[PDB]
Amino acid sequence: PAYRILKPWWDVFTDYISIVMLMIAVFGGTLQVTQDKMICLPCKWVTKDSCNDSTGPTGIKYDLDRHQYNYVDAVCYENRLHWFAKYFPYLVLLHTLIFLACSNFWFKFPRTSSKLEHFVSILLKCFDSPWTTRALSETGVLDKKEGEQAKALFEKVKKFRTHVEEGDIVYRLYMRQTIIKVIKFALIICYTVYYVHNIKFDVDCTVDIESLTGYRTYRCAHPLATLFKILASFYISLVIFYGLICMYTLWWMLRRSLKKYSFESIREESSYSDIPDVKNDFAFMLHLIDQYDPLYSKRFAVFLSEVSENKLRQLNLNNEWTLDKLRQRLTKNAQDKLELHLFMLSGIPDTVFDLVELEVLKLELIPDVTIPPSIAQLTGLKELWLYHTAAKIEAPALAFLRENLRALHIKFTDIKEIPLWIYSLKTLEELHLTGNLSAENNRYIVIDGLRELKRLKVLRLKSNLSKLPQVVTDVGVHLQKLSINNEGTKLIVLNSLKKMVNLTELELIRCDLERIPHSIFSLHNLQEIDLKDNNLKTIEEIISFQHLHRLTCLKLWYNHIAYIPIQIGNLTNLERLYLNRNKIEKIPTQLFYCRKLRYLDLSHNNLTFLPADIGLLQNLQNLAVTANRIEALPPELFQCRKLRALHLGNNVLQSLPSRVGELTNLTQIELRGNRLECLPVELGECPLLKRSGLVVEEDLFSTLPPEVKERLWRADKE
Amino acid sequence: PAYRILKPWWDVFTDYISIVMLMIAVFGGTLQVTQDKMICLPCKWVTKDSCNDSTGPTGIKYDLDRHQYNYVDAVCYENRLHWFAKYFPYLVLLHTLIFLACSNFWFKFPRTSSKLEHFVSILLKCFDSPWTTRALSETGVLDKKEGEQAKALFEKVKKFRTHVEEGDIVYRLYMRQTIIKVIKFALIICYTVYYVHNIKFDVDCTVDIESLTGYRTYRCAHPLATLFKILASFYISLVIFYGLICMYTLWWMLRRSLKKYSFESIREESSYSDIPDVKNDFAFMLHLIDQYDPLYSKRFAVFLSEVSENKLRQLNLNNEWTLDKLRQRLTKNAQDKLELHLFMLSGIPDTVFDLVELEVLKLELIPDVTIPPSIAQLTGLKELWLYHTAAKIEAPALAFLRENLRALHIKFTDIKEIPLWIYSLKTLEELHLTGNLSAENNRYIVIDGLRELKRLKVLRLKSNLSKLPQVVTDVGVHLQKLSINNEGTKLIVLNSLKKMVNLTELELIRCDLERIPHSIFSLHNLQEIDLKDNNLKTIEEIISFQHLHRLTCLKLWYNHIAYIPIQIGNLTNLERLYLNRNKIEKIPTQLFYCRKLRYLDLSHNNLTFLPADIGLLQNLQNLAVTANRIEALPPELFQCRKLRALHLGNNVLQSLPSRVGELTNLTQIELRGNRLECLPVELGECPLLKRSGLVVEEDLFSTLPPEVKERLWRADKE
Repeated sequence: PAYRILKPWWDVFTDYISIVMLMIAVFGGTLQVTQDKMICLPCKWVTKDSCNDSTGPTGIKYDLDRHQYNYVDAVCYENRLHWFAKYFPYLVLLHTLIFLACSNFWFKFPRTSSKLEHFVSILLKCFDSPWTTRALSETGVLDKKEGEQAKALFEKVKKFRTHVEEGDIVYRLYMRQTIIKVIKFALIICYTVYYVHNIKFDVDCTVDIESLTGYRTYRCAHPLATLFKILASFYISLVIFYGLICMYTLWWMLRRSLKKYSFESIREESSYSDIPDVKNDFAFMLHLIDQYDPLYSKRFAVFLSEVSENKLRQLNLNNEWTLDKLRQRLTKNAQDKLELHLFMLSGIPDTVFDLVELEVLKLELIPDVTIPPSIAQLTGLKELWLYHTAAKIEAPALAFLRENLRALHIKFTDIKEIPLWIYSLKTLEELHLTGNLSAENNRYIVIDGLRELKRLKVLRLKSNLSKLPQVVTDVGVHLQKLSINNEGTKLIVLNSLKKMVNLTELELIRCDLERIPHSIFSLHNLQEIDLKDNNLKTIEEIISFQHLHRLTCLKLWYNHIAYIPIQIGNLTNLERLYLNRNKIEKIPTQLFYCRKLRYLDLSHNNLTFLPADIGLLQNLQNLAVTANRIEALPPELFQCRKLRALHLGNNVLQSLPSRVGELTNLTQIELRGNRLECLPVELGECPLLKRSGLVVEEDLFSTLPPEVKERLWRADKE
Repeated sequence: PAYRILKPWWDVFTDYISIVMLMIAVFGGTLQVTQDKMICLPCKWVTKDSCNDSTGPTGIKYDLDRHQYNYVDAVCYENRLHWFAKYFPYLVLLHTLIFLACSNFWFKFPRTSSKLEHFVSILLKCFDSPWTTRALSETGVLDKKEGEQAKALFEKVKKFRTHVEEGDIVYRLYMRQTIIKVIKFALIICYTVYYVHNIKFDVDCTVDIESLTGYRTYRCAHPLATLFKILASFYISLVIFYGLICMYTLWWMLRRSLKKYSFESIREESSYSDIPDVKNDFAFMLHLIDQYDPLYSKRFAVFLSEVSENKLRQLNLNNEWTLDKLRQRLTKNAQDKLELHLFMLSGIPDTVFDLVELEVLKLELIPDVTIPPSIAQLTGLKELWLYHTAAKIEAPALAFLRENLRALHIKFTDIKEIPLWIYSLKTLEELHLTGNLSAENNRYIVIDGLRELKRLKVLRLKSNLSKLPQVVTDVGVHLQKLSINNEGTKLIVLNSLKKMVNLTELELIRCDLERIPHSIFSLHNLQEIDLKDNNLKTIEEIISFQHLHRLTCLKLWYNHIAYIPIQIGNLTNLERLYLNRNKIEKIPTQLFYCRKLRYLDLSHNNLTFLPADIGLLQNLQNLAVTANRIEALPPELFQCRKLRALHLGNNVLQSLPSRVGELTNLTQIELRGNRLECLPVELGECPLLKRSGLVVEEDLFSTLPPEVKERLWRADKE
């Protein structure tokens, strides 16, 4: 059936003893009801209310009719026969019924019956699940339905365990009913042994009946006395055994503290040490199961272990993300390297470590992930991005990283979630800290270990830092690229950059400087300068940039500057100048003294006209003047032949010179938003020009001869 | 079974008490039928109808044979034995049957039996459904069959709830049967305790039998009197326990108002506060289940919460609106970018945010729309359309929109139903308000937050403005394209356009101007101006538009202007001129002085003829003369070769000049509605001519020679 596992050997022994006692009770009751007469005979001679018992023999004449004998039998039976001899079977029946009631009370009381049914259903479901079979076998691939069933079983087992530990009702009812059984056995044995000698075959009744029969005392015989006596002896022996069993049950329930379950055997033998001991009302059920069969408890033990749940989740992720299905999700970043980005995953699948070709791994919002040593299988992995991810490392994996790690990007909201092994990677070249290093008024101790990286070359601090850290200044002695994104927070250098003399990039995006630092003049090794959104008003510091012999990538876009300084003519080695999103009205001629410009870009600025000496800069390749008040392009703009990109959008350009055919290198040109009424007929005289190379509105697209349109459409096939 | 959950502990206790009372009844009945004799003996000496009880002892001779004894036994048993002694087992059987019948009445009465069966079936189905398991686990991917089953179960649970709250029948029957049990217990205890003293071993019967026996009174013995007495005491104890249990049931049902279920503990702990209290005949069943097991009620409670229904809708939407369905459902908008339109959907599927190529999102009539942080997964999204939707957005998604959102479209009728985080979108470029911002005696306070967004370029207020809000005046100094549509509502400026200095588009559609405002003159930087449906009468203010040297797209259609002023010739920059749907009798020649017109259109006008100066517009591309009484077309007009479109509908034309054949750039021309009858042959010679461009009547199309029609059709494929 179903509840056979919930009854220990003593319970079934008591059940069978109760059945035998019920048979005794019904046999005695049938005996009494069918015939329990008391055959009484008056005796002539009386010796203190007792019969004296003092040619051929002859019978004794009593002159009593049959009905008088029946009456004296009835009176002597009701009055002078001991109540035990008359009511033994009924007392046995009542005691057996009470024993059965107190044995089955917890099975029938709904408050505990529901809990028992829930526990047995859960135990049966957890006993036969193949996940338990696999876990016991281990002491590769499982079906999705099986994994989902195991996950649901884990969840409901945990919820049931949480719900049950506060009950403490099944154990209380079991203990109370066992106490009732023990005390009932004590009383039954005492009174039955005391009164069993009170039943006998021959009895004497002096019932005081003279006016109806004529004799006072009667010698009476009870035919069932011997049978009732042997039945009482049998019932006494049965109750003795029942009481011994109940005493054993009490001793078992009072010498173990059954509210606490050990659960140590499996966790010390199978090494499943992460199984906490259960509280009251659940240790009792497990003890009962142990008394029935320890294997059920052993198989149910796996569902309470965190290791089992964790490896179940890992197997679920392995099934969900196969190798072929995961190579599909591989993507390429801007740097053209294989990138695997995990988003909102429950963890790191172990199948991702089979991709030897993996090069970039990005982890974003995965909770409490431990990088398994299987990462040692990978070879080409160089970038690891942990955005809001706390990753814990193992010993072989940490050494593998310290040997073969190149890049690391981490974003964090609190310091406590940053890796504690980040400093152990002494070969990391580039680091990207986009968290919030401003702890509780600390001197950036959380990054004080940045000096450990002796091969650190790129820094990407974006943490709203109020000032450049001492540790950063120390580590910048061998730093190639320094990038600070202060998000508009005011930053003060205060003579802190001259320590670094090997920096090549000094990106200062949103540092809110408002002034070009005076220490940047000491970094003659700087080549790329970016000052986006620093609220810079005066940029006359170009008067000191000529000492920097490698200044070639001066970028000053997204700023508020009025007039370009003449000191630009001081510099000569400028290759990429960017001054977009500014308010500049006049373009100086001396700016063109830098004949090495390649990617000059002046777009979204309050410009008015293009100087006619731009042809003097024949090395120009790109020039984007989108969103500017440029009335017309001067012809000298087309003197250059090396120009490639030319973006003139949202500009008031009424006319376009026909000499566009002079430039063969003009690849992409953008003229959307301009006030053009007709297009040059030499626009098609460019061998290298595709559909994406021309960006104009359709309405004016047909004003040119259709032949060049057909040529362009023919060249746009592939 | 199945109804064990519907029987509290008192019900099963009363069932077992009834079983034991039935055992007492059958035992007493078998005793009485098998032997209920009364052994009577006549007594010689009588003292007031009662036996007096006044060498060797000898028996007493009554001279009665056995049959006389049997007769007196029968007579005394029938007449002078108390009816209780004879009929105790039968009364016990009757009471037990009545108790069982009143306990099982509701289970056997079909009217409540069907309701109970349906309720227990629904409760069992909702107990083990994995949807409840997930809901309780949360306090990913769900199978389609499981979701469909959950939706069907939700619907049938709601239907059953609607069906049951009107019943109020099961509770009435339960209360009535408990009252019956209590009153029956009261009567039973009263009469049974009163009459239990009437059963006794020794009785005296004065039965008046003299002619048959010769003795008057008899002393009789009732052998079963003591057994019936102890049985009656046992039955009285059982009835006492039964009555106490019924009293407890009455107290439980009369101090809780079981018609109303609190349902608040789960809804206050699990945050499922949206669970309305159930009414009568359904709260009672929940109370019964709680008395059996609260877990069944807790698991069934999820189907009664609106939150569970909403999240099941969301899950079914995600399972239904698959990634491929949304990918295929993407369209191309008029702006030539990927767009997705959601109409009356219950929510936004999470697979929508998996289309990284999506660029425009349209939402209409989506109630309680929540933007998840997973919208940050989208990257190409640039425009948001919130038509009558109150959008709730979290912090990370709000930052994502603050960084990567270009345009916004919202439709509303009330102030409150617009998002309150609109001003948190810093990078917004376009705004589309199509509501009613005219609140109760306010200076448009709600839109006063527009000063926060300094990056806005396009504003599309449509709220039937009466006075231009001061916020719009202050914010228009950096605005590019302002479109206002009041749907005929009066608009007043009072020097409100002078604040702007850089605006270019001033669409004032249906603003009920009725006169050209005098504040528009200061906006010399305007390039596009439209005054459609503004009830204008005279436009002689062109002399004040000479300050506008960038005005090239003046639009004045859907108005009623008597005549065109001669001041049009003073301007020369007109490129797109519109005076459609007006009543102008003649076009002055000075208007043709502007040679750079390209999209001049005068349709639905009361024109008589066109001056030959129209032939000097060699730069005109599209000209629409539909619904004009132009009897003849000047030959000078056809001399131009830059015409692109000539739309002629509902005009007085009797023939077409043969000089149209010299046109080679004529892309399209329409002659619908005209009473033409002949098509000149030279029309068939044009490098760019297809069937779509030239649409005329089918009958008139057959008048030209066919040898060119076949050639054109052969080139009509591609």
